[PDB]
Amino acid sequence: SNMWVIGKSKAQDAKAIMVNGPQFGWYAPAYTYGIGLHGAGYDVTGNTPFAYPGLVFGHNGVISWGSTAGFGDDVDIFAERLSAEKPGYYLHNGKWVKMLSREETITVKNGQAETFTVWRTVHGNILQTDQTTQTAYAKSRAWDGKEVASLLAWTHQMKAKNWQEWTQQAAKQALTINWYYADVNGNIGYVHTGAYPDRQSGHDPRLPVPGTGKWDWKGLLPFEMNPKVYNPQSGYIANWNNSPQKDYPASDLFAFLWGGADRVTEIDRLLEQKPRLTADQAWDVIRQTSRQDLNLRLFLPTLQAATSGLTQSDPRRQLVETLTRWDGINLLNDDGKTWQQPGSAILNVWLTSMLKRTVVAAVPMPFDKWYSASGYETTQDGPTGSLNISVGAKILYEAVQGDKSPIPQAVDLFAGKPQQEVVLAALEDTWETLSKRYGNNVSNWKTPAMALTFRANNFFGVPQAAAEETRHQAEYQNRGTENDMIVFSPTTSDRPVLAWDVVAPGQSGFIAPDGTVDKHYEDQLKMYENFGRKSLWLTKQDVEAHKESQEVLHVQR
Amino acid sequence: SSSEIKIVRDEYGMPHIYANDTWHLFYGYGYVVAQDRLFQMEMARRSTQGTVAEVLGKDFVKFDKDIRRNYWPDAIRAQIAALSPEDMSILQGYADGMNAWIDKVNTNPETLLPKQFNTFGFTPKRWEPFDVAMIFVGTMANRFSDSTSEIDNLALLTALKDKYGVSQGMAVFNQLKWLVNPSAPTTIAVQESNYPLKFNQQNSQTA
Ligand SMILES: CC1(C)[C@H](C(=O)O)N2C(=O)[C@@H](NC(=O)Cc3ccccc3)[C@H]2[S@H]1O
Ligand SMILES: [Ca+2]
Repeated sequence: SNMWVIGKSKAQDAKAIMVNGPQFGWYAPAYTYGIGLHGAGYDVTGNTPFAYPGLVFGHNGVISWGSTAGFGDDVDIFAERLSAEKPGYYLHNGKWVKMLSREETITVKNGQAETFTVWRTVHGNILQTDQTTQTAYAKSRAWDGKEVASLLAWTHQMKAKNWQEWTQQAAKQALTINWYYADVNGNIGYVHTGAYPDRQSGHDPRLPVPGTGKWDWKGLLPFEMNPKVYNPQSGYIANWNNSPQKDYPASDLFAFLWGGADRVTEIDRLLEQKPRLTADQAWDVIRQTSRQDLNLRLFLPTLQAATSGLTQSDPRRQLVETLTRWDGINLLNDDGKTWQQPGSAILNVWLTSMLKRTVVAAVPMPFDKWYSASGYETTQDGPTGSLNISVGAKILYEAVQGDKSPIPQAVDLFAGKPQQEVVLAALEDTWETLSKRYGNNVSNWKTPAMALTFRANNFFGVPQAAAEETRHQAEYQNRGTENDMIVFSPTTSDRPVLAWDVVAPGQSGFIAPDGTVDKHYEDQLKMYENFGRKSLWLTKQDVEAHKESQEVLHVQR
Repeated sequence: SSSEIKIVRDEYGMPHIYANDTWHLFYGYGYVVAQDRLFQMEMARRSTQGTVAEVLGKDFVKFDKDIRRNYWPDAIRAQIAALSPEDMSILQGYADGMNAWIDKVNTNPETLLPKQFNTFGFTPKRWEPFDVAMIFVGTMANRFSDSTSEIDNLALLTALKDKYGVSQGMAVFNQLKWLVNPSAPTTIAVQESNYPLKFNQQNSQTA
């Protein structure tokens, strides 16, 4: 998920512009739901995942908001000490304490039901147990007990009319979520919201802690410690699930890193290109970042250095010249199937080879496979979510930076060989692999483009529609499932706020018993593919002027 | 007037709810959701509470157990019971609104029941506040705020120490899964602020 918030000092013909692209994967019917609420203190418009009571994406005519997943480390595992003499108990603060437990029965269509037990300790639900070591692992969440409060925080924030009112609700949202603010006066802000534990001294948050009591969290850190900024001197706020702030630690997931190589830099490059950005320019960042190969910038310099003394006829050199002439923006040919340039395939084969020769070889099996992915791994349905720089590539980037990297290279990933030799060998592999598939004339290579699919199964892999309701788009675009933009105090309108979004395939998922799809079942599909957008109305007069239908209900609680 | 809820849909079908109190506002929202996305919502409910196998069969048992194993429903219910009347009206209005439409659907299924119910062989039941809460818990909290690989991390660290020795193994862990990396691009620039805490990076909890 990406977001760029452009404040007063960076906006052209407006005081502030907010552009959000939450990346949740692509589904039919739509992941998010468009909704306007007016009355009982609310006056809001936007869209939100699974129609939560709180709109994650929207505005209220005074302020606007959005989010990106935070990925802070708000989860730790406690290793509970068990005893075969006392089943169902664990040692905590010097006593054997009873676990909580509950029975659950799974009822099964055309099958036999199954019952199992869920166990829970003071540290959380038990994930797994090792009878061999008499250890049970419990998952502790900093937000445990604040789930409902988090839902309400996302609802009450919609009534905020300024930064202090909004941050009062941001402090109540306990999940690890980046929240963003913009307003009519051109103020912008960000808060890496959530509950984070205050860990004991010596606790390495990447690895399990004993559950016997000494390693218990002291409590939760105060709101003052959450990363936040209001009207930053840069004039903008950009995020693509990258680090919130200097020295802030990421999720403990082994495949997730905040390092020198980060896809958010593609947004910064576009924001810094021009002194000010108009709303149309800010929207156009979606199309550019959507099509941007993320590895070209990271590895082109290394490739250029490795091939700099090669003769013109050396194929290792000709692959790199091809990359040098490219800005990394992919575009479809007219067949709607292949990319105009072959650079992503060149980088994918090269990077795969590189990782196998370097990070993969340094890591013992079977953990080595966590580092072998190039970042280009798909499905013939296309990527299930955003594309990113792989973990292995982020680690390789640090190695190729030499002493520019702040990470000690405890193991030389090049194993005593000159980096150039390994880069070149990987280039030799790349030429062999691609030239065998496509021949030796690089200029006619028509490499496959990724496609995009609006899946009929939800993210859990559970049907949310019939399989024929799956929708297909030729161009994969590394962008939000939805995109929304809010423009504050435009100089081109007297309205204090203008806002747009796109919710594809459409607002409705309704299909009548006879197969007749709703009139709003697929009317935003083309608009999504072409980077179009629809107006989000807020005022009674705007809503009335664009009214298709209305119902009036009379209800008593 | 206290009872009135006006629903206006725009030219893309997006609904705008007009109401005069909290319960009625959220009832209107629930109602339009039940009109637009009933099957999606029903299936989301089953996904978030691990009741998919009930309608879809044996291929979803493990899935349902895994969902139920990762939450404690009575705790969620205890949080709902602690809500003030105004907060409770959000969740109750929303469930009540969906129910009003669900009831209309089950009264005239020949024109109002989403086709997918016929296809998958079941009909929709009413909703409660807990169900609305659980949509958010299961698709937000659990999807995006419940990520840890510490047990796998420890397995990696153990393998690294077996291959390189205790000290080099820990240093290689710190090269592949660094705690922090100062060259990471940060949304907040360093001139604005930096995070003030420093963390142990040598597994000193078991030292
Ligand atoms: C790590 C991920 C698998 C993937 C990635 O970074 O490779 N990311 C996203 O889109 C970002 N997802 C979101 O930001 C989703 C989100 C959540 C809450 C509010 C808005 C957007 C992360 S996870 O999916
Ligand atoms: Ca952790």
